Amino acid sequence: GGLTCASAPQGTLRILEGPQQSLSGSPLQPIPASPPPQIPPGLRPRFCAFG
Amino acid sequence: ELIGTMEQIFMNVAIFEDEVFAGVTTHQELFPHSLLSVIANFIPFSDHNQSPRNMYQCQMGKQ
Repeated sequence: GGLTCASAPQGTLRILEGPQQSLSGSPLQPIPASPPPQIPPGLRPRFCAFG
Repeated sequence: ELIGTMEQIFMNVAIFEDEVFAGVTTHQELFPHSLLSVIANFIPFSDHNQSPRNMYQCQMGKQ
C-alpha cells in the first residue's frame, strides 16, 4: 500500500512564454544628423570706410 | 535606452546617422558630443585644436 518507483519518464517538456520580433525600421532620430550652421539671408555689410 | 559600462561592450552604437547600418548598429548615441564632459563642452571648436591643449583648457577654465 506504499508508494513505489514507476517507469522512467520517456520525455521532458519545458514551457516558457515568449513574444516575437517586429520589422526593422531603425528610426534613428526625431530631427536627425548634425544639422549644419548656415548663412542668414542677405545679411548686408554693417560697416563702411571713411570718405 | 540607458546602457551601462559593461553592457556597452557587446553592442554597436553609431554616432552620426548614415553611420547606422542594418545588422550592425544596434543602438545610436543621443548627440555627437555626448562623449565630452560638461566643461569640455564649453571649449569652442575643440575638434581643431590638438588634444594636450584641450586638457590644459579644462584645467585653466577652473582657475
